Amino acid sequence: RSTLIDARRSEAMTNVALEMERSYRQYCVLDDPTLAKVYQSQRKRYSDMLDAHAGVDKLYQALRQDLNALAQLQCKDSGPEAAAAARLEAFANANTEMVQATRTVVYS
Repeated sequence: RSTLIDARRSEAMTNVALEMERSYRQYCVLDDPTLAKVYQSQRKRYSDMLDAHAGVDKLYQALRQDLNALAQLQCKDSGPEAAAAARLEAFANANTEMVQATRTVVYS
């Protein structure tokens, strides 16, 4: 079932995930509504790829929850809120796990 198109998608998801965290920390510094729109656009782009990544589970469910928990931008003293920052970190590690898991199933 899984082809390298699913591998390219895991690539692109982690790329958008880091772009999400970049926009999040940029927004908390500058407090600009346009950056918020970009962040939700990137979050929406990640959501769409996760849907296309359905199948290919535990790791899938956790990625969807982190995506939902990151829906609102909470800032505190020019940085993300502590709970928001912990979610961003967890979301990035689940994405790393997703790349590993995806790459084993596309070739074994």
